[PDB]
Amino acid sequence: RSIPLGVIHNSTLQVSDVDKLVCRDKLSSTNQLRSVGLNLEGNGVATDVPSATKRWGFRSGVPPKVVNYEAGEWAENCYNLEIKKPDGSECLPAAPDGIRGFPRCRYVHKVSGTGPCAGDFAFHKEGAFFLYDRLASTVIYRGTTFAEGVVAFLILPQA
Amino acid sequence: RSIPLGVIHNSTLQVSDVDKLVCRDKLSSTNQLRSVGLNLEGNGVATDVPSATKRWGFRSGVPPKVVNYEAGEWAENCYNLEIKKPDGSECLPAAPDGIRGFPRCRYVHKVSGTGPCAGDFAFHKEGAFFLYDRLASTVIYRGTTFAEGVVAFLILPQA
Amino acid sequence: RSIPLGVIHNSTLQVSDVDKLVCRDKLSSTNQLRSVGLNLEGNGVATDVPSATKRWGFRSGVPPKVVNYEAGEWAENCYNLEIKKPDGSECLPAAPDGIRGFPRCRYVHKVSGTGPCAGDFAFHKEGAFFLYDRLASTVIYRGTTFAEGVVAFLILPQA
Amino acid sequence: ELVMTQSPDSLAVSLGERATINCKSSQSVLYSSNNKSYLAWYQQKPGQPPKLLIYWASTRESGVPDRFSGSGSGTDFTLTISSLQAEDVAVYYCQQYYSAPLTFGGGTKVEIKRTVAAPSVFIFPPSDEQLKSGTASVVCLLNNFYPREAKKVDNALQSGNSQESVTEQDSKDSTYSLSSTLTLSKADYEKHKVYACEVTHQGLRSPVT
Amino acid sequence: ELVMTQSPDSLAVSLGERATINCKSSQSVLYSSNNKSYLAWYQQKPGQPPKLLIYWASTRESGVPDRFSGSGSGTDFTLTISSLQAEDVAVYYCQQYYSAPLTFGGGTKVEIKRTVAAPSVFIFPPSDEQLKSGTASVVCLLNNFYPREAKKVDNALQSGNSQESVTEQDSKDSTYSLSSTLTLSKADYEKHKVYACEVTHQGLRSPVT
Amino acid sequence: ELVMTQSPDSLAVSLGERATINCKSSQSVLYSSNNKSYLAWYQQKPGQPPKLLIYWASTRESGVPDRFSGSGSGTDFTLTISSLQAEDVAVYYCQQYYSAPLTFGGGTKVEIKRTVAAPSVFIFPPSDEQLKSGTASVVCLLNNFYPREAKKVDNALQSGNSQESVTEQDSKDSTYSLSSTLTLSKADYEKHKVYACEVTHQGLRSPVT
Amino acid sequence: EVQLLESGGGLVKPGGSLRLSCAASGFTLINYRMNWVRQAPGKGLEWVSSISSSSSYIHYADSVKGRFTISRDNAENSLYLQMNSLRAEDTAVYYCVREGPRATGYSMADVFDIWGQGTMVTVSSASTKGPSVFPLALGCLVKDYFPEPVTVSWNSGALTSGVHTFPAVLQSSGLYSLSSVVTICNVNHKPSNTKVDKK
Amino acid sequence: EVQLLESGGGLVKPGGSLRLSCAASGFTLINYRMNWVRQAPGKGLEWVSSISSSSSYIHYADSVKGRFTISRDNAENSLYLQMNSLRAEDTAVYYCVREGPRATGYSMADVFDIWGQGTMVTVSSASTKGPSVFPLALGCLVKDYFPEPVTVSWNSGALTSGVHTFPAVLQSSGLYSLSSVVTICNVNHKPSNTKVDKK
Amino acid sequence: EVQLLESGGGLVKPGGSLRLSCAASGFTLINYRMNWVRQAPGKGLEWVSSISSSSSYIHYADSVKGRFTISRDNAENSLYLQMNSLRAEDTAVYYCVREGPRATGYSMADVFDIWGQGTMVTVSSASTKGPSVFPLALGCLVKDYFPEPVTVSWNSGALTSGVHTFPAVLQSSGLYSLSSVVTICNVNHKPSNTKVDKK
Amino acid sequence: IVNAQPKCNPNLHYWTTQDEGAAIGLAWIPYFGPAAEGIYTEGLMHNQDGLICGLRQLANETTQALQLFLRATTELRTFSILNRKAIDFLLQRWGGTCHILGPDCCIEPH
Amino acid sequence: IVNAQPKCNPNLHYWTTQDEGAAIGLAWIPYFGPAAEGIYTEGLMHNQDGLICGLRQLANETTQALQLFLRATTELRTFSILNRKAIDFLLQRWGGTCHILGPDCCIEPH
Amino acid sequence: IVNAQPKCNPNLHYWTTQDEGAAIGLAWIPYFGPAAEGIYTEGLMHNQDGLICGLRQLANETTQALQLFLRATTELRTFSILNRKAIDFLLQRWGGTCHILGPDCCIEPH
Repeated sequence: RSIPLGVIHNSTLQVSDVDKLVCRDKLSSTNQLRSVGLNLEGNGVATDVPSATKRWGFRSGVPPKVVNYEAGEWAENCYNLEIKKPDGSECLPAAPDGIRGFPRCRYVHKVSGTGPCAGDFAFHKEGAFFLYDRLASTVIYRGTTFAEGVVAFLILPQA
Repeated sequence: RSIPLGVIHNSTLQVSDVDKLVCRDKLSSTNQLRSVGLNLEGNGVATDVPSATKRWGFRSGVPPKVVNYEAGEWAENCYNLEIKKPDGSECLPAAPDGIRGFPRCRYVHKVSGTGPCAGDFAFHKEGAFFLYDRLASTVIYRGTTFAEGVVAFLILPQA
Repeated sequence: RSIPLGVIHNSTLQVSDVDKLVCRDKLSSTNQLRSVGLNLEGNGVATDVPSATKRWGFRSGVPPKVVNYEAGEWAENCYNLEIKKPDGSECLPAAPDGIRGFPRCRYVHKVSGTGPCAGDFAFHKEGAFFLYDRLASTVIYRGTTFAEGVVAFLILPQA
Repeated sequence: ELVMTQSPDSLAVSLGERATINCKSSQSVLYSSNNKSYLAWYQQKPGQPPKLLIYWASTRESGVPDRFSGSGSGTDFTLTISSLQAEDVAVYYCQQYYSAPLTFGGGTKVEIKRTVAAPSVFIFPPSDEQLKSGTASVVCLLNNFYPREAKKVDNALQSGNSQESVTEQDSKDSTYSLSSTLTLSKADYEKHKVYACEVTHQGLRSPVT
Repeated sequence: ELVMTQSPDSLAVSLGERATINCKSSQSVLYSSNNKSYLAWYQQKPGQPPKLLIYWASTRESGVPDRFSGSGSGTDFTLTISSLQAEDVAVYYCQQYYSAPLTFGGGTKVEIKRTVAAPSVFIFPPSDEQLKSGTASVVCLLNNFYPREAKKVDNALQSGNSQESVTEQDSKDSTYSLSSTLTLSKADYEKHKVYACEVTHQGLRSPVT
Repeated sequence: ELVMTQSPDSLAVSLGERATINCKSSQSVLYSSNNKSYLAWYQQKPGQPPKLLIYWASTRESGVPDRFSGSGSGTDFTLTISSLQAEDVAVYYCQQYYSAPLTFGGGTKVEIKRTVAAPSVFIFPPSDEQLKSGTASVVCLLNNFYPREAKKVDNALQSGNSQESVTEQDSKDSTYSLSSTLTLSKADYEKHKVYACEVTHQGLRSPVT
Repeated sequence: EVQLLESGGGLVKPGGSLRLSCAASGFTLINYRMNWVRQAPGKGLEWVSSISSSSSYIHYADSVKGRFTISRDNAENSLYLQMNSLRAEDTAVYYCVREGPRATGYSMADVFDIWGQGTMVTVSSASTKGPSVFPLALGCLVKDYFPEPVTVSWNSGALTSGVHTFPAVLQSSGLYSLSSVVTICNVNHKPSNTKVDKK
Repeated sequence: EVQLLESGGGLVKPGGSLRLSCAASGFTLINYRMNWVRQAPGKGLEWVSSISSSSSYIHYADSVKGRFTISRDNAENSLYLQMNSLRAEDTAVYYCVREGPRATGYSMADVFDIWGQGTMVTVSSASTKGPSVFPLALGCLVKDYFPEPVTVSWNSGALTSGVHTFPAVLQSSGLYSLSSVVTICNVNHKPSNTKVDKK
Repeated sequence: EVQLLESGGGLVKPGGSLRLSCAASGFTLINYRMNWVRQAPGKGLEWVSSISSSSSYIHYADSVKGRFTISRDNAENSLYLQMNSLRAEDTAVYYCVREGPRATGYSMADVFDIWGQGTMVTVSSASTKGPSVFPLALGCLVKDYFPEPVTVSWNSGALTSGVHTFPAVLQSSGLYSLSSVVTICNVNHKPSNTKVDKK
Repeated sequence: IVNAQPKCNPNLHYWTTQDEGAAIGLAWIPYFGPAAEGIYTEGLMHNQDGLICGLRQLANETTQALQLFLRATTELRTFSILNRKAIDFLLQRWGGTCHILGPDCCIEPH
Repeated sequence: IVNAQPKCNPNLHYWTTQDEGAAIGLAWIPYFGPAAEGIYTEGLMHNQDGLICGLRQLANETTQALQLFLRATTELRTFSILNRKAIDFLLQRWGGTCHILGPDCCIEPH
Repeated sequence: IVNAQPKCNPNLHYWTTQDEGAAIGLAWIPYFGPAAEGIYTEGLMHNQDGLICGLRQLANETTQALQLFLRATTELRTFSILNRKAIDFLLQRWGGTCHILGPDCCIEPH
């Protein structure tokens, strides 16, 4: 289907159906629309490094893609990868202009190592996103701290 | 004028006038809007290489421009240029990040050669576009297969 | 607050309030919306070079940002900086692809020199913009002529 | 209702020389938006359906030889055949598809001019089988002659009791053939012993009988 | 109103062996969207509030030891304890939180099977203080015995004038204790000099008195 | 309707010394949005139109010399001239352009204080031409004197039959000039042979005649 | 590869009815607008009817309106025309015709780029009559037959050179007559299912 | 760290009223939906009431509807239940309970992950009565006391091993009786504020 | 470069009418709001009228309302004021004035940055009268003339130093008188088109 | 619209990105799922009532206006055309003070 | 929406860009004002009526559709989603010929 | 709006991209047509009723809000402002349940 859009009334949350339109839903300004990025650790995912690395993997034939998210959650655990292959060459791409590290991290797990980079880019096995500064990417960037999460789109109440 | 927008009812096609608005025209979702890229070969244009190269030419003082098109046609004949000048230097720019080759080609005419690149970029003499992967450019990119066509914008019927 | 939007009726100018909507205001096409870039020299600012350089300064920890403006004013005085530091290295970034020089300048003050570039990028002290070709940036680019001004957004009368 | 008018109705040209056919519409068939004249030309050989030659007045259909070419706009149009040759013998129609109802011209017959050729005349008396039917039909054949133009029982001329049929121009030697059928009841047949066929032609110095 | 049904009501298993408790709901507690069975398991030890064990039928709460595991979906569910041990003696409840009102099962009491143990019997005559109250209550204590099952004034049997109380299974030695209270007015007490307590048990070869 | 009030009405200051002119509005001319005080100052020399000096109370117009400077906000404002010099002799007006109708102050006349100078007195009897008109006008000229302040036929004082005119302060030497015109019918003129002009001034130790 | 095979037609009495069929090969009828065009004996062409792909836009010639009803079957790749209350003036050769791809019922038309083989339709009160084959001694005289057409060949398609088959002529009796000559003739009359071979 | 401290409860006559209190520590009530759950003597659990964070969505058990009114104070991090027109069947232990964070009044519920210490509620026409402590010589016989509960310890929490305190039993007189044994006993009856130490 | 040339004015009887003109040079009237300002003899300044660029927003002083009508011609770069039913109190010098570019009829005004040369308007029942030039022997006495103004020079603009021309004074006869002295005088009275040169 | 091109292919064998059935399991995950050349879905539209030949001409006539629009903008890659067309579509109908009975307003009282 | 995640953090300590009070003096000027890591403002939303746990699940279910949307587009960085959602919101209500009494039209006569 | 700038140029000699007459022949083709510095068209707007001096001030006051908007976004070049303003314009009028008689609704029954 199309991208689900959550609608908030008071403290209740509903999912806007395309076929059924609710006139009670009011949108007076684009400033009511808000895109939120929520971390995976909030779902009870293991934050330890070996469990995390197992959630990531390399692949080729898949271009990298990026979205913008306007607001995010403070992360207890973030990650920063700097890894190569036996020949000493980097297997992770440099963060292109505009992509910075996740703005809020308590503990940042700096990771180094070497291995068989079996792909051009490193994606998320579970389909989640690597959240950066107001940008969620499908790929890990070199040397830039990140937190892994997912994005939701909202239409806030009458403010 | 502004960009013409084609309106489809049943199998009939009309051209939305700005002054005259038709209330019969209905647009319930942005998913009804569709931008299509159609190949020139469908118009009876000669697909042979020498006739094709004659339709292309070099020029300077004209920045390159690109649009997105959502859907395209299977091409019988595509083209891939890799050309230089007598001093061995390339006269065609490398395909910037994000631009890939046309997704569907029966025959791909790989072209190599040398000549007087009289301009920075190579445009289309007839004003058409060089269609790439969901992107129509006004310029030929180095080593990337392309098909030459034109773009149309539509508002599809009630689906 | 949000970005002010000027509304023009006849020759009168009003500022659209968000709380109070005027039904007299009519917008029939996005072509009525116009973003204008106006030069500072029109406000009586000193156009001499030393007074101008004093309005610019270097700083770090602030990413560069750019907006598009659709129309601009002919400038009597523009500026083009090419400056380095004692070690001969450039302290101004090269103009990224797409940014060209201001389209209309009577006098272009070509500036060269050396000094303590105390920051990665050079911003405007008064908060104004460096207007380029249909693009207003918060930073000075190397070797590309520019004029310093500010941007306004309009909804033109019924045309 | 547009009325298309072709001229000439008939045309005879020597092999290798050029032939032109005109077409005139009651109204302009020029489309303002396209600046294209909506008119088409067809070729119809004897016993065959039409074949498309030209569309949009000037554009050759795929496969049509170069010697065919149309021109004109609005009201007056022309079809031109440079170097006629043999395979171009046919009836040529013009058609407008500007507005309904679509209408055709009267058609133009294109024939080849040939060196004069004298008809080889033959006479065939009625057979035994036909005589059993109580009727008698005498036939006279004029074989391979040019041009088409050309025109006695007991030395007495008949009238209204006979009729003739002409073949199409030969696709190779460009010679016509003519059949004349004289039909009378078997009763009148036996009354006369002598039947003479007189043939007059421009391709003959004097009438052959 | 969903009715949850647990089985068995009571269960006694040897230490280290496994114990299973069933749960049956009046209706399916399977949520179509989640494919999650909305059912929970609780543990309640004597004199303590319940403790969450399992949620969503199969998922262990944080801190619950591995030996606890739930399973099932829709209607039938089961709680399983592999290797019972001592600390697992409690009452186990199942609960549905699929639809309101939230309802609990009847609960299942889990006890430990132990080697038979003979009760150490003691008798306590009434004190001086109680005699001042014009009443007399004789008490007989059966200390540390297993199983729970087990069951005379002047060699005359009484009836309806006494009642007993049983402790919970010991958390360490898994032995029950039993208290029998015989209450009669002080008037009837003095009428008799002899009070004999007879105890019959399966853990004894013959009745002890 | 705002009423602007200037003070002093007249002012005389020595060359090189400073002069201040006040302005008071009936209402505040402070614009809340701009924090700009909408008030302007003009200079008007004799026989010339006003010239803009200050706008927004404090901002010098292009070309105005540095010695001119305005200040204040809301109700009270002031124009200040440091080092008066000669070219600054004029009438200075203040104006509000906060709200319509735009209103001006009463104006302040700025003059130069000079060392005292004694008037050079001259007398002019009526001409022949005027006598033909049946009238007689006697004129007495007091040339180049300072200050402006200062004030007989057959030794008899006249009254109401004469009037005087004073020039503006000289742009160079800062000296005033005064003209006194005595007008009487020619009939009364011939009745008297003697006409004496008495001049009294502070710049003289005793009256000159 | 690309072609149109036609069926139906033949003899029919005035007021009678007939149904012409046309089957396409080498393309899909959905892409093109189909037409019917007739040609009277010895006369020019006359447009009869047209039908769009969607079968939404239909048109007839004023002379035919109300009597004919055109139809098509895109799935079966076929075109049909039902003709009713036929009269003499409808006597003609009916061609199944494909119009160019640019044609639409709501806009400008296109050219007839492909034509069918054609089918003879004869409206007459006269009944079918086989031919009488008389020898000519050379050639064969095919006399008193109806309706058209009749095909002639010599020695089952052997002799071709020097052969001249004359056009049929309508006799005073309302029956056709024809002569075929060359410097055994196979006669075939389909309307009567008659096949004759005269030596 | 995380816990719930309960107050209130005790003895009350039929028709009387009582107010149970519950104070949270280690979390914020705003995040979770709170519930009340009761447990009759020797019987299973019965859900009583629930209240959402916003106090918008409230529910009661049909058996309780109209008689009890639940309430909460998020700022004070507290939960309250006011009970009115009490009867015998309401005699039970009332637990303050936290439901999972996934619970919402307009959707599916969640599990009871945290339970309070519980508080005894006794509905009876009988008045409070202190215990009579008789020695057993060993142990102590606590007889004729009401209402529950009564706590027993030996030598002020010294002697523990080998101690067996029997459950209370309701006598024919409507008063409770209990015996405590071991192989000075500190007796405490809160409902009567009675503390006895028998050697 | 930038300036304003004024025309019109002069003598007019009470109730009469006059039309002041003003022509701009060095700028375009479209950019600025134009005003008229008057100055009575020996008195302060009084704002009369204003007119916006579009000629949409117009204003008059209450004392003038209904009697004067301001107008402008942007194409001709000119400003005009038509005055009707003139009276004594309107007797003054009328200045053509440019207001700052920030002024708009629907918002705050701006300053008068450019002023015209000014033009004399005299409302009086008295008719024009040329001057009588009497010699003073030095200087010239210009007596009994009306209306103002009169200009004096010596030897056609030669003698300037030491010259003092006194302001005119209104005599009891309602006619003006003036004296000019220096330590031939060119007299010019425009209102009467009189030019006199007295030696 | 009327096709003025010399030839016109009536058959439109097309490709696009937008899919129908999202439930192919986990194929939506970028790590898994199609490579760059497998993301597409194909289809076939026929020239029904000259629809295709109409589109073909439309694409031709749009080229002029489109090429100029690109000249005006300074951004390299323009994706905002369709959303812009959606906004212009609304503004056209509701720009706007809406008179029910009058034209340039799509409202009906029933 | 119903959270199906094993655990759910009810407390949402969040960060964002959009501010409240623009008047901090000249701090709006890029030369002055916060560095890259100071532009943010923080807040705390509580799990009121399972709101947060609802959002958490919503973010999970949106992932599939979002990931596919990105596959379809060819632009590297997509910022146009929210504006697109705003347009779809309007088109849904006014696409559109509006019948007052009937549904799919938000108008009231009073 | 009221200009508070010390000086104000009333004459606005401007340049822009949007053209009037598209028919210059084949000049629309990028291969032909103007170079980078010829794509513009010029004009002259006069300070009619202080319009220009109004615009000048408006551009000044907009700077603050604009600069902050840019700080919030993370995209390098922002072209979406005007389309965003077009959407906010519609949402303002039709956000929205429209009461004809009441305010915040632009409808008239005639």
